[PDB]
Amino acid sequence: EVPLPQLRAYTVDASWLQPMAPLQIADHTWQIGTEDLTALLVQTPDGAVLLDGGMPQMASHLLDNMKARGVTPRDLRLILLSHAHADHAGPVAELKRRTGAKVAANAESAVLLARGGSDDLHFGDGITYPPANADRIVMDGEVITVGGIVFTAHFMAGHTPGSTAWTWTDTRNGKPVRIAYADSLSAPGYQLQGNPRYPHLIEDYRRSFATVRALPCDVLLTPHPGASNWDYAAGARAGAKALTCKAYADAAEQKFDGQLAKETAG
Ligand SMILES: O=C(O)c1c(-c2ccccc2)nn(-c2ccccc2)c1C(=O)O
Ligand SMILES: [Zn+2]
Ligand SMILES: [Zn+2]
Repeated sequence: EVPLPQLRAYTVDASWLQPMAPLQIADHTWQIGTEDLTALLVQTPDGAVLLDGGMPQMASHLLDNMKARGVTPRDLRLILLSHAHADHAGPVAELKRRTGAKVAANAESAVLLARGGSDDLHFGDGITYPPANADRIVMDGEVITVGGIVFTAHFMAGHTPGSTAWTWTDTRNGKPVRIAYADSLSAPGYQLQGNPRYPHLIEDYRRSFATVRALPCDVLLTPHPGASNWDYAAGARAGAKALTCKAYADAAEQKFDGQLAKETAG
């Protein structure tokens, strides 16, 4: 006689959980997460912004890296998200408790964050994390400005209903750098065709490929750095092989078409 299985925690490659020192992207923008999960700090004369936090166990490391940059808990004003999965939104509830930060997100991301990633359209209750509340709801194309850095929301539904690309302009050498933080365009283990929980999944991904291709995009970063060919452990050469937004969208679409064909075959 056989009991119900124990709960299984989601495990990840060690590199996803490997702390790294701050890596500078542009004049006010730094990578502060791990070797394989993006967490972007944008530092301004009127406070700081964090774009994603990575996994639940990353909160204290993020705070250490902020302190190393001169950003205190009180100085962190805003958290934005690519999407509200456990591997990017994991420590948001904890960061809100330990800092001044408020969360801005679209309605879809807010609803999923408030459930802590439970009842996911594809993963069910498999990838839960501590729930958090959004403080501000944003619409597509809406701008948020901190210390004169202007963040623009570009909805790119598919990976999650609330998937968002965030764009802003920083500087390097007195010249503008148009940075695009584009969300994931994967469909890990998804049923794509005839999905009752997401009937227009395929059209949404198609529109999202087009949205990504057209972003203002001098430098592309992604929540999993490998997707845009970043190597954060490579120091001075981390971003050398980085894809354009055009090439990232094309590769994602080619992968997606292959997955659709494998699904029809299966
Ligand atoms: O965001 C996702 O849906 C996701 C995850 C994931 C891992 C742990 C918890 C939640 C999601 N892992 N992966 C992943 C990424 C790169 C290589 C292999 C797998 C993804 C993804 O978007 O593909
Ligand atoms: Zn995800
Ligand atoms: Zn992910």
